[PDB]
Amino acid sequence: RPYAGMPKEVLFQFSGQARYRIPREVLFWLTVASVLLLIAATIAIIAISPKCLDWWQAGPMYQIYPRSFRDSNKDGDGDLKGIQDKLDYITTLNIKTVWITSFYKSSLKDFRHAVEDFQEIDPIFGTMKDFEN
Amino acid sequence: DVQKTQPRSALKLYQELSLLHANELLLSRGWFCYLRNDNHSIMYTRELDGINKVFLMVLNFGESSLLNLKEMISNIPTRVRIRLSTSSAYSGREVDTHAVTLASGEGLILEYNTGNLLHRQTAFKDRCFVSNRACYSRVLNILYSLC
Amino acid sequence: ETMVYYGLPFIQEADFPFNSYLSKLDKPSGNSVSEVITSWLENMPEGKWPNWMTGGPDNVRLTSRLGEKYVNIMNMLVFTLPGTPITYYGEEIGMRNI
Amino acid sequence: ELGLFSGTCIIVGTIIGSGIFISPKSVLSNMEAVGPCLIIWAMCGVLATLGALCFAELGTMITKSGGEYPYLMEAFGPIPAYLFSWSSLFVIKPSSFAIICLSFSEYVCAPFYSGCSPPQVVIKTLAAAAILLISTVNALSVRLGSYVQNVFTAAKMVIVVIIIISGLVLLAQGNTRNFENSFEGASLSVGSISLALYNGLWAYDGWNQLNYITEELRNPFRNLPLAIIIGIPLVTGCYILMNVSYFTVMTATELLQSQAVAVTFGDRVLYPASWIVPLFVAFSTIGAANGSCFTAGRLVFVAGREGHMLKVLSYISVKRLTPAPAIMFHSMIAIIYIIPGDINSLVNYFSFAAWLFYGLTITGLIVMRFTRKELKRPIKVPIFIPILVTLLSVFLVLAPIISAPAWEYLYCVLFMLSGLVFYFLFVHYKFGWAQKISKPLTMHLQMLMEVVPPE
Ligand SMILES: CCCCCCCC/C=C\CCCCCCCC(=O)O[C@H](COC(=O)CCCCCCCCCCCCCCC)COP(=O)([O-])OCC[N+](C)(C)C
Ligand SMILES: CC(C)CCC[C@@H](C)[C@H]1CC[C@H]2[C@@H]3CC=C4C[C@@H](O)CC[C@]4(C)[C@H]3CC[C@]12C
Ligand SMILES: CC(C)CCC[C@@H](C)[C@H]1CC[C@H]2[C@@H]3CC=C4C[C@@H](O)CC[C@]4(C)[C@H]3CC[C@]12C
Repeated sequence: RPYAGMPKEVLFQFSGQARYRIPREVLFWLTVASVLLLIAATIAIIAISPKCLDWWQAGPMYQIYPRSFRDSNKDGDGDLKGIQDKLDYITTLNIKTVWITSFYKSSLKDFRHAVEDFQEIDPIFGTMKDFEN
Repeated sequence: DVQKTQPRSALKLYQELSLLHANELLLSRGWFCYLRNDNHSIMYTRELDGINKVFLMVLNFGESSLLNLKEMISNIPTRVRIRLSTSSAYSGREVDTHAVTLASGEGLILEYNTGNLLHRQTAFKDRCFVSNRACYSRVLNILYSLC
Repeated sequence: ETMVYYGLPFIQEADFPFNSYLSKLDKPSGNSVSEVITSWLENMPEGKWPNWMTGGPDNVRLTSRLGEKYVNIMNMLVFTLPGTPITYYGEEIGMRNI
Repeated sequence: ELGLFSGTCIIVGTIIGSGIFISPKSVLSNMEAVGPCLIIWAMCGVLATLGALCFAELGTMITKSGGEYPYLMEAFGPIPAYLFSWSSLFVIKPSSFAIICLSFSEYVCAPFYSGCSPPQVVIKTLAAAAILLISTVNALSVRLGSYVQNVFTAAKMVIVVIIIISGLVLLAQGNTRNFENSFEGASLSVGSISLALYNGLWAYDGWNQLNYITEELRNPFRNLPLAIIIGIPLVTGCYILMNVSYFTVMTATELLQSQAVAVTFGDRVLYPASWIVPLFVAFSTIGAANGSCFTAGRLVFVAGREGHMLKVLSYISVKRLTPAPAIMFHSMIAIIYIIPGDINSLVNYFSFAAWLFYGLTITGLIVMRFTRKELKRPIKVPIFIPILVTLLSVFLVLAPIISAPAWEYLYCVLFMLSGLVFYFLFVHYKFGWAQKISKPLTMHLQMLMEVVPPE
């Protein structure tokens, strides 16, 4: 009766109920219960996962005094071109943030400051394009 | 140039600490329980829930000392591994909790395994600090904020 | 007055005000350092982020304030405390004042 | 019938898929510079045209229903034809289904993890829930297979022009800082160039299954090599005009940070409605997966005649005319692929096995054209295009293993040779006991899954 090659009408006798009917719907409803239990599990993991740390909470800062870090053009005062040359040294400390103190066009470089233009780099530190590089 | 060739220098230790602080997941978002401290010594632990490993920093700001940690922490085994040291002589040497000595400016990062964390107890809820609490899941390998 | 810069739960402000209280220690004692740590962490609001700054351009460098024997113990301190460690240039090699 | 304009509109929509949204990160992490990684999309874009042209030859002269299984039967004998039927059932087709569904959860869960990478458990639990849902819908119904296809290819092209138009407008405003000093750190090496051709060519996957269109083409022989040499070269031009639109907005250092490249782009350029990119890309990526599951029952039928693969796999269910045993076996192998590996370790594993059989095919093109076969071929390609595709593919299959060896290649070579063992012990020798393990298996499966032989 099996006769493995089996067209439509013959196997409908066997596949009716005998033993192979209850596994079909119990396995079909298993894959359906799981599909909505994996999209339910991923929502439950995205919700309970806490926000990751921002860049200012993740790693140390490194405060640079720009007039004393690295001089490029032999004038005796450090500048923004010399800070850029040493950026490969700063990444061997695993620094995340480079904090550069004030470099604006100043008439007094101490006593908390005296800025002549809040949108210019002081000549001794470079030019506005040295900052963009 | 000189300090990055020497084996035990301030620059060499600084590159070991900022690397340890970068990828540990226990230093970045672990609890901070500040155990008691007499003058001339500071002790605090960093611990997370599902990590099953705590750090213990013992920093000596005094003259010198031979301090017994088994009475103070009450959570520590009798043999702990030194994850880092300021004098750098203790690269991976293990020490005895009964008698540890600190030479006037010595700091150790002791590291051991335990299931009894200090912040879960009741006597330490007054002296543990965390910004955003988050427990760890070993099977999922994720942080989760529900615990 | 410093902790007001952290903001309120509904009005946001500075991400953190810079903690310069470690830069004030002139004598390396255990209770002098312990007082700075617990004073910042208990006064801070709930879900905020601490930071530890052990030097600046406006104070004597660490090697001249405490001594060369305390350069290493002081970097291990601010890197294992909760929050962001802020380093001043030349404090990783142990510079000193001229 | 379909004209020449439609003769390309089917092929161009076929080539552009979810590869252009995932590969840029991987081709750039090996070129290291904006300049060279722009010539890779052209170099592999041309290499995909000579491939599809050579496949037009075999598609016209053999003229059989089988996709590529005939072309290896006609040239080399029965062992490469079987060895391809073996790998295209355990390696090529399942892993290409796992990369498309691994790349759909990178785009659904990237917005909810803004600023950082999502955990591996989230992008696998969401991929395993897409494979089971895509393979269950395509087994219960056929109308729902083609119901959402024409809409899913609309969202695919809506985004492709939004990224291009935006990346061109921004180029007029002078945002040229990124490719100003290109080629400066280019790490050209047989190690990197090969591994970067894998990821670039995966975005062209779908050029071999392009021969079916000749049946409805108005004038096939005159127009198909034309619809190919103007259709795919139109797509590679739409890739470098889309990979340029990435570097116009963001830098080479921020690209490697995110796996979902187009999500990083929509936040930077389309802030009022930036959710449009992760929503539309999730549409197209789940539409390209629908196309893979449809063709799973195709090759097993043609290989089921020659007694190479088991004949039960081609059986159709009676209630719904869908190849149920072919599908639920095609996806069950994919679930076992998303568990160990991730996208980058699977594009290498896929483009390795797929490219040796891509080579053996077009070498059989010349070998049959050189000595063995003298039958007439309607359209003829020059001799210099196939010798290039084989000399290129022999570099693609053999350079990665020696220069950048990995554990992914080992499991790929062990799979085919395992099928080579199944050749002699199951089909070549025809042992007596070998039969009595098959016969009770097939109809019991037929008994349990109510499936029926097709004809
Ligand atoms: C076809 C289209 C498919 C979808 C496309 C994309 C759709 C979305 C498109 C676009 C995204 C739209 C903008 C979203 C902005 C961010 C919103 C946000 O964070 O809300 C959260 C809501 O809280 C939650 O719990 C959100 C749960 C999200 C579940 C996602 C669906 C998973 C299954 C998809 C279907 C799979 C079907 C597979 C079979 C087909 C905030 O909650 P929180 O607690 O404040 O923060 C917790 C998380 N962090 C931030 C801490 C990390
Ligand atoms: C069809 C019915 C009967 C069974 C379905 C079982 C499915 C839903 C189960 C079986 C094994 C499971 C996987 C087991 C392990 C992993 C690795 C983990 O990092 C992410 C989840 C993932 C990938 C699981 C996804 C769900 C999974 C594929
Ligand atoms: C099939 C396509 C054309 C349908 C989408 C049409 C609309 C929504 C698209 C087409 C071109 C798009 C513009 C392309 C470029 C820019 C410049 C960018 O700095 C801001 C967004 C802006 C201004 C886009 C806004 C949305 C836009 C107008």
